[PDB]
Amino acid sequence: EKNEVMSSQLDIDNMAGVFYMLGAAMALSLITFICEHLFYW
Amino acid sequence: DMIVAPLTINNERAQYIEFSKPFKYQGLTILVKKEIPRSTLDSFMQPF
Repeated sequence: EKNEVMSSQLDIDNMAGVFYMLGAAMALSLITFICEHLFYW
Repeated sequence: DMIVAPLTINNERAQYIEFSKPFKYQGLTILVKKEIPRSTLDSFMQPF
């Protein structure tokens, strides 16, 4: 009887990787806003 | 002079008694209680 109770959203590593992707998106937003400010003028 | 009841059949008894033919076949088995209960517990919080 080799088994275990499955893992709910207790995964701090998985959610942390997703949140790191979110922060990368934030940085991309910053850089594209800077680039839009450059392309306007 | 006779024993009419749910009496089993096995050689231990069959040494000293005479048995008729069987009048209801059967076996042995196990009984255990049945339980319903769900597992709701801080439903918003358990995966949280």
